[PDB]
Amino acid sequence: VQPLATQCFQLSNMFNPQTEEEVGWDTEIKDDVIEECNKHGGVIHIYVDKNSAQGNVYVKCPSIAAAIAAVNALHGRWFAGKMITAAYVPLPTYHNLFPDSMTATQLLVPS
Repeated sequence: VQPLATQCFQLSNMFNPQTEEEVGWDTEIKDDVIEECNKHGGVIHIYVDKNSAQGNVYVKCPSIAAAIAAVNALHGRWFAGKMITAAYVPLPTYHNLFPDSMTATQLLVPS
């Protein structure tokens, strides 16, 4: 079936490294996704994989409810004719990839 929601997710189609042209684009994505999450349930870890051919961004939220809200805000937007899609990532998989996220529990809410 479709996998169950978790605290962690992967967005796809957020960018295309071959066509991005603005200096600082990957940080702009990071900061934008933080701002969007802070209109919903917040965020505790984020990584923009700027090398990814699939336009992947990785996010960990403080709860499953917060992740659902972020996923529902971001998926279904369209960039260059491709849809932003989300896949939930199992916690052990996410933590293997981003070990700094394992102990993070406070929200990224810019001062």
